[PDB]
Amino acid sequence: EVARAQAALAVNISAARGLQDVLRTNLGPKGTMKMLVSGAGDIKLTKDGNVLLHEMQIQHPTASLIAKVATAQDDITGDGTTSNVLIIGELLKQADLYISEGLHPRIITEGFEAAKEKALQFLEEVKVSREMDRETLIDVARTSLRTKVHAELADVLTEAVVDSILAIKKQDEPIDLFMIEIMEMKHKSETDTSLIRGLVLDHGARHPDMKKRVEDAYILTCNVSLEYEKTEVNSGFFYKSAEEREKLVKAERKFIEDRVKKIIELKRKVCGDSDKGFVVINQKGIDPFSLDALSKEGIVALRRAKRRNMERLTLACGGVALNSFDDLSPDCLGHAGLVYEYTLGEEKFTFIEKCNNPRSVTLLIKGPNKHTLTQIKDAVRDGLRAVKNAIDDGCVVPGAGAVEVAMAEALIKHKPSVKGRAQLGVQAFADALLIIPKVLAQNSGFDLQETLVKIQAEHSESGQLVGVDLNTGEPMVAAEVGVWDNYCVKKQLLHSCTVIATNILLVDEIMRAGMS
Amino acid sequence: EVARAQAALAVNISAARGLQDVLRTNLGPKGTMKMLVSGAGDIKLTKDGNVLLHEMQIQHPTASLIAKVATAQDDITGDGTTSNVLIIGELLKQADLYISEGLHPRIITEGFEAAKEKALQFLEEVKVSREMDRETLIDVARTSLRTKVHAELADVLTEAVVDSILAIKKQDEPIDLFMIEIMEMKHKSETDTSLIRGLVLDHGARHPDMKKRVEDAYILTCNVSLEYEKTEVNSGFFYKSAEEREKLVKAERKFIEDRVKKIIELKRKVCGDSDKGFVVINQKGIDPFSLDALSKEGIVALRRAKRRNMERLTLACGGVALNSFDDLSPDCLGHAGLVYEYTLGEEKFTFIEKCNNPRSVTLLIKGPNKHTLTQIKDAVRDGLRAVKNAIDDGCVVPGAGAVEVAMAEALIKHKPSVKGRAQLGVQAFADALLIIPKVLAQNSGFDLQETLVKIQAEHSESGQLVGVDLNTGEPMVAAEVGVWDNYCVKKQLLHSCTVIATNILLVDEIMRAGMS
Amino acid sequence: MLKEGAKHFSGLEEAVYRNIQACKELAQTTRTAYGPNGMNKMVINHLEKLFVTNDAATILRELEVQHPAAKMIVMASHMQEQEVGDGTNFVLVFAGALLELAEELLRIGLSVSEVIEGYEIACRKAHEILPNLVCCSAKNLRDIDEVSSLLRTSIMSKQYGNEVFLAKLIAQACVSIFPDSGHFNVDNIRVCKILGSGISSSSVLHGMVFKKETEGDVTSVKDAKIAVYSCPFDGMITETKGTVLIKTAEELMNFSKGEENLMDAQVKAIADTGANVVVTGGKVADMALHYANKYNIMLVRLNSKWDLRRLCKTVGATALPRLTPPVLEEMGHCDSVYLSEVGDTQVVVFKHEKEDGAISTIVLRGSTDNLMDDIERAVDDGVNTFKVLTRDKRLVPGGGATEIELAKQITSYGETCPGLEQYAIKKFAEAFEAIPRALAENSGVKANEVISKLYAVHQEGNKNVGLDIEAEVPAVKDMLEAGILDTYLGKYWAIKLATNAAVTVLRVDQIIMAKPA
Ligand SMILES: Nc1ncnc2c1ncn2[C@@H]1O[C@H](COP(=O)(O)OP(=O)(O)O)[C@@H](O)[C@H]1O
Ligand SMILES: Nc1ncnc2c1ncn2[C@@H]1O[C@H](COP(=O)(O)OP(=O)(O)O)[C@@H](O)[C@H]1O
Ligand SMILES: Nc1ncnc2c1ncn2[C@@H]1O[C@H](COP(=O)(O)OP(=O)(O)O)[C@@H](O)[C@H]1O
Repeated sequence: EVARAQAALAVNISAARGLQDVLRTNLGPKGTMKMLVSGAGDIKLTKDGNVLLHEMQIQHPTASLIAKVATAQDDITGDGTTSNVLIIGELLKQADLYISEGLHPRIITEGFEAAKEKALQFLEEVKVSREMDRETLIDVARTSLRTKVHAELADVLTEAVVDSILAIKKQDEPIDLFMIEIMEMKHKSETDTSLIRGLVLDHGARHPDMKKRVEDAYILTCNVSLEYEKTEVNSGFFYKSAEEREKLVKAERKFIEDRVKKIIELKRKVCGDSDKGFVVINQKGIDPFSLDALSKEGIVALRRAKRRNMERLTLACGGVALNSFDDLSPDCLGHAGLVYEYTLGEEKFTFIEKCNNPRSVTLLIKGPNKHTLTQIKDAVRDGLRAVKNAIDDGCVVPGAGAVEVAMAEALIKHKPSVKGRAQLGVQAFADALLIIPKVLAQNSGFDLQETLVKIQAEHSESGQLVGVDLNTGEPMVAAEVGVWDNYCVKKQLLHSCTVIATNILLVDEIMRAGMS
Repeated sequence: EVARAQAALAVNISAARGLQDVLRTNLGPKGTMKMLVSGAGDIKLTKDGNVLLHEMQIQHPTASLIAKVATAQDDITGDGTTSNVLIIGELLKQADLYISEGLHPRIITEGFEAAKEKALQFLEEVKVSREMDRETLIDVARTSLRTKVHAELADVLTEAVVDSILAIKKQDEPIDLFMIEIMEMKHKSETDTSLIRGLVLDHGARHPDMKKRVEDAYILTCNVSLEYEKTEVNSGFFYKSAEEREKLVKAERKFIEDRVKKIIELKRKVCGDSDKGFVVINQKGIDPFSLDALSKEGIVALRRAKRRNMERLTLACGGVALNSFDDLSPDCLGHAGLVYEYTLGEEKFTFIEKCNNPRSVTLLIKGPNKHTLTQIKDAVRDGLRAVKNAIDDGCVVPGAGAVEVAMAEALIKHKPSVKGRAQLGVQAFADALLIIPKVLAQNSGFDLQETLVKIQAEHSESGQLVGVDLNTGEPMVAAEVGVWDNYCVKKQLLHSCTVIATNILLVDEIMRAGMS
Repeated sequence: MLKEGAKHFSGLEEAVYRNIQACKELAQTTRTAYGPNGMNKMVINHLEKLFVTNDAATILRELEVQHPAAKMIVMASHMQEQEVGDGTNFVLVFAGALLELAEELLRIGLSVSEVIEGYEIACRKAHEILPNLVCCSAKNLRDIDEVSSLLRTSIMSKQYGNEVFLAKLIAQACVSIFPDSGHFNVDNIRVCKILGSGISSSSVLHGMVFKKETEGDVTSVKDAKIAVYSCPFDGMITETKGTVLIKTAEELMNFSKGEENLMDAQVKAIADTGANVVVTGGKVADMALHYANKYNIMLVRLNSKWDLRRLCKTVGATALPRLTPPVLEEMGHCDSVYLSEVGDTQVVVFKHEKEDGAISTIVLRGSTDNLMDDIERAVDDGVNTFKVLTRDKRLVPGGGATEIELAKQITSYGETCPGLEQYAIKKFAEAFEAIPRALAENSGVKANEVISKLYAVHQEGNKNVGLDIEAEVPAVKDMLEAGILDTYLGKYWAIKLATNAAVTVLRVDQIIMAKPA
C-alpha cells in the first residue's frame, strides 16, 4: 500500500540483466540453435529472435512487457528484433551505476538524447552509395542465408532468389511480395529446389494417359454443377415420394447431357483440330463416361480445384468467372503456352508456363519429411525480405562490427560540447555500443579484450572501417570481403533502443491495485 | 580442507570496502570527531589516524593485518597514515571489477607499476623550490594546527612553536627533537601557554620567604646522605641492643654536622657576600634547624629532586655528580643568571634562565583539568614534526587537491606508451586518484560531480594548480592563499599504496590449518 | 559487525536518535522541581534511612548513569557548582531544549557546522546584550535589612513556610565577621546539631561550639595548652583470665597498683611538660576520673572523628597514640577556653580573634535528624549566594522576566542578516521559553495562556507569574517592588556552560566504539 524506496529500479535492472543473459548466445553465424517442445510432444527447432520471443513462457511480467514492446516494432523493417536487448541492458546497467553513484535521471536522459543525435549525424555523414547490380544482391542473399541456415545449402537458394527477383522486378514502382507463392512437398532427399515460371495445379484428372503436349491451350473457369454426386437430392429436405426425386434426377441428367453437348459443340466450333487444345477447371466431380467422350475430341477437364488456384489463374491470365456453359465471346478464355504433367507420389501435378505476362514465380522446395522445411521457408522468406530492403535504397554501409567503433571514437574524442553533465551520459552511451564485437569474439571462440585492443589499434593507426574476422581473430577490412548491411535498420534499432531506455528510468513506485 | 574457487578475493574486496567505509569521515579540517570508552569509563577524544588505528577492536583478521601494516609505516615521515585507505580501496575495487570482466592480475600489476613510475616522474618534474623564511613556516604550522585543533587557539601555539624553532635551530646540522620538554599543569582557564627559555624545577624549599633576586648563582649536583630520616637504622637488619644503634645515630648526626660545616665554609670561601648565590640540589630531605643556619649566610638548598631534573641540569650546564661535600675545584659548579620562584597551587616551581648555552626551551601549557590536554599535546607534537619535516628540505609543492588532478590528466592524456593491456591498468590507477577532492567536497557540504567538473574545466582552460575551496565551493588557486604540503610524504604514501595493492591480488586460496 | 562486538547500538543513524533520547530521558526526571513547590523524592542507597530530598544535587549525586551523553553534563554541573553558589537545573533544561530544537533541524536536512555557527553567534549576541537590564544595585553592606531581603529571596526557593528567621540568623552571623569588601572566607562557619527543642529557639554564638561534657573542673586559664590524641584511654595493659571463677587477689592487686602508678606517672609527665588539659578519645574509668578531679585536669567524654579532624585542620597538631609518655609537640595558638551552659548541656567556647579571620558557629536545633539537613542546605546556599566578591551585585529581575526579553531581542536581531543562519538563531531564541513553562506547569494551571499573557502586556521586562491563586491566570505582577531578583554573573556562567555543553555534545557525534584489552 505504502512504498517509498528505490526497489522498483533495482528489480527492473535485475529483470533487464536476466533477460539480457538469457538471450545472448544467438548472435553471429556460429550460434547455437534452440528447441521448443510442450504441446503433444512437437519438436520445433528455431534460432530467430522474433519467433523465439513470440513463443515462450516468461514468468516475469516486466520481461514479458519488454519482449512485447520489442516484437511490436518488428513489422517496420526486415529483421531487427535481435542484437537489441544487449545494448539496452548495458545502458540500463550504466544508468543504475550512475544512480547508485549519485545523479539524476534527467541529466542521463539528456546525455543519451545528445549521444543519439550525434550518432545519427555520424551515420548520416558516413553513408555512401553504390551501384546496385547482381554481385551485391548475391552477396547480401549469401550473408542472409549464412546467418539463417548452415553453410551447406546456402548456395543453391541465393541464385534462385536472385533469378526470381530479376524476373519479377522490371518496372520502376516498388515491388510487392504477394505474387510469389512458396509451396512445399514431401520427398526423400534434402537439397531439392525448383524455380517454376508458371502456375502449379495440385489436382489433375482421374483418367490419365491421353496427351500432354498441348501448346496453345484455352482455359475457361466456371462454377456450374457438372457432376457433384449421383445420389438423389431435392432442395435440402427429405420427402416420402420417389417419383418426384427420380424425375428431378432425370432432369438433372438431361441438363448435364445438354451442358456436355454444348461444351462439345463449343470446342468443335472454336477449334476443330488437335493442335488447339482446351482445358476446363471445375471444383465438382467428373463422370468417366462423359470424360472419355470429352477426351475423344481433344479437351481435358479437371476436377476438385481449390479457390486459390482459380484465383491465381484468373488474376494472372484474366478471365471472367461465369455460371453458364453457353456459347459466348472467347474474350474470357485465357491463353496457355506450355502444359506439363509431373507424376510423383499419390497425385499428379500440373505445370502451366509460357503464358501472357509472366508475373508468377513459384519457389518449390522439398524436405526429408520433418519440421526443418518450415525453417528453410522462414530462412528464404527472411532472405527475400533482406533482398527487398536492399533494393529500395541506393546506399549500403559496411558491417561486421565496423560502425560502432567509429561511432564510439567520434562520441568520445570529438565531443560536440564541453559539459561534464552531458559527458557523464555520453560516456555511458558510448561504452554500451562495444558489446556487439565483444560478444562476437566470445562466441567465435577467442578472447574479448585482446581482439578489442587490436581492432582499436588498427583503427587508430590506419583509419578505415576494420571488421571482425570469425576465422583467425585478426583485424581485417570488411569493405573488400563481401560483408554488407542496410541503412534504415540501424536507425530503427537506435530509435527503439532510445525509446526503451528513456521510458524506464522515470518509474517512481509500483503499487498493488487494479481489478480489471 | 579442499577449496578451489575465487571467494578469497571476494571476501578480501569486501573487507577492504568495509574498512574504507568505516574510516572516511576524518578528512579535512571540517571533520567529525570520535570517542572511545571501555576501560573503567575513560572518555578519550581523538581525531588522528594512527592513534585511532592503534587503539581499536577489529573483528576481521584481514582488516587488522591491513591496519597493522599501515601503522608500521608511520615511523618514516611525519603523519601519513591518513588519506591512504581510500585510494587502496578504490584500486582494489577497480581490480576486482577488471577481474570479474576477465583479465589477469599480472597485467594489472604491470600497469599499476607503470602508472606509479609515471606519477613519480611527474612529481619529480613538477617540484619547485622556495626560500625558507618565517611566513612559510608560520603558514605550515597554522595549517597543521587547523588540520588537528579548531580554528580558535591556532595562533599562540604556532607563534610559540616558531619561536622555539628559531631559538633552537642556529647551526647547520639537522636539529633533534630531544632537547624540548613539554610539561603540563592544572589551571582553571583553557588558553594558557608559555615559552620558558630555561629549566623548570617542580620542587623547592620547605621554608620559603627569604630571597628570590639571586643573579649569579652556583649550582652543584651531588647525592650524599644529608638528611634522609630521623629514624634509627643500621645495615638493613634489625637487632636487639639499643646502644649500638644509638651510637650509629650519634655518628650519623656528627657526620651531618661535619658536612654542613664543610659546605658552610665552602660557601664562605667561594663567596662572602650576598650577590653570588649558592643553590644546592639534593634528593634527600633537609632539616629545618640546619636549613635556617644555611639561609642565614646566603645559600639555598632544595629537597626531593627527580632524576630527570638533575640530568637536564648536568646536561645543559655541565657539572660532575660526586658523592662528597669536600673542598674541590669549582670547575664542576654550573652558572645560573636568573632564578625565579612561581607560587601557584600546592607546590612552588623554580625557573632558571640566563644560563650558558641556552639549548633548553620549555613549552608549558595549561588546561581546564580534563583529557583535552593530551589532545593539545599531540597536536603541538604533530605541528613540531611537520615544522621539522618542512625545514630539512628546500622544495615545497602546493596541496589542497591540486596534484592529483594534474597527475590524472598526465596519466590519461600524455600516455607514455601505446598498449591496451597497459592502458587497462593506467586508467584504473588514474581513476582512483580522484578520491580526495570528491570526499573533501562531500565533507565540506556541497556536491561531488559539479565541483569536480568545474575544477576540471578550470584546469583545462587556465592550466595552473587549482585547489579546492572549503567555503563557497568555487575553484581557486592554492598557490596564493597559503596552503602548502611536503615532498617525501607523497612519495612515501604512493610507495606504501603500491606495495599494499601489489601483495593482495596474488592471493590464491586460504586454507584452515596451523597450530601455533 | 566489524568494530563493535554486539555491545552498543552506534553507527551512521544514531546521530538524531539515540544521542538525544538519553539526554531527554535524563532531563525528564528533573522538570518536576525547579520552583517553590512540594515535590519531595525519597532516596534509598546505603544508609537505609529513607529520607526525602528536594534539591537535584543530592538526586544526581546518587543516581548512577551508564551513558557518555548523560555523563557529559554532570561535569558541567559540578563545574558550575564549584564556580558560583546555585545553578544546576538551568544548564540541564537549556541543553535539553537545545537538543530537542536541533533534532528537528537535523531531521529536516542541515549540516551540524551551520547549526554550531548559528548557536555560537546567538550565544555571543546574548552575552553582548546581557549587560543592559540592570535595575537595582547593592548600596551599603553594613546594614541588616539590605542583605536580609536578598537572603529571604534566596531561601524562598527552597523552604516556603519559614524563611524570615533563618535569613535574619544568617545575616547576623555574616555581619559579625567580615563583609564582602576586602577578604571573606567560606570555610570559617560551622553548623552544629543539637537534639532538643524545635527550630523556634535557635541563637547565634561567635567562636567554636562543641557538645562535649566535662567531668573535671572549670579551667579558665591561658596556660592550658591543648593536646589532641587518638585513643589514650584504650588499654596499655592487657589482662587475661587464668581460671574460671576468680584468681588470687595478690596478683590482681599488684597489677592494679602497677597500672595506677603508670597512669599517674603518665599524667604527671603530661601535666608538667606544659599541658594542663588533655583531649581524650576513648572510654573512662573510676580511677581515671578520680585522678582527673584530684589533679585539676579537664576531662571530656564525647568523641567524634569530625571533631578531631576539625581540630587538626584548624590548629595544626597531630595525635600521638603511643604507650610511652611522649614529648609536648602539639603547641597551638588557643589559650582562652571557657565553658557555657546551653540547653542544660556543657559547651566549650574558644576565644582567639584578633580582628582578622574571625569564625562563627550558629546553634541549630530540631525534632529529628531528618529535618536539619534541609536547614543546613538552605544555610550553606544562602552563605554561598551572599559571596559575590563585588561591591555592586547588579541584580536583575529574575524568575523569567528577563528570558522573554532576551528571546525577543534575539528574534529581532535574527531577522536582519540573510543566509542559512536564521534557523539556528530562531531555535536559540525559542529555547529560552522553557523557564516560564516549567514554572507554570508545576503550579496547577497551563502554560500557553501564561505565555500569551506575558507576551501581550508590554516589553518592560518586570512582569512574571506569581505563586498564589490570584496570580496564575492573569500573571500580571511587578517583581521590582516585591524583592525578587537574581544573580547577574550566575546566569551568565550558566548560559556559557550550557552553550559549551551543547557544542561539545553536537561535536562528538559519530560512532562510539570500544577499546582493546
Ligand atoms: N559474413 C559475416 N561475417 C562476419 N560477421 C557477420 C557476417 N554476417 C553477419 N555478421 C554479423 O552478425 C550480426 C547480426 O547477426 P543476426 O543478429 O543473426 O542478424 P542477421 O541475421 O540479420 O545478420 C551483425 O552484427 C554482423 O556483424
Ligand atoms: N588550509 C587548507 N585548506 C584546504 N584544504 C586543506 C588545508 N589543509 C589541509 N587540507 C587538506 O587536508 C588533506 C589532509 O588532511 P589530513 O588527512 O587531516 O592530514 P594532515 O593533518 O596531515 O593535513 C589534504 O589533502 C589537504 O588537501
Ligand atoms: N519566591 C520566588 N519567587 C519567584 N521566583 C522564584 C522564587 N523562588 C525561586 N524562584 C525561581 O526559581 C528558579 C530556580 O531557583 P533555585 O532552585 O534556587 O536554582 P536552581 O534551580 O538552579 O537550583 C530561580 O531562577 C528563581 O528565579
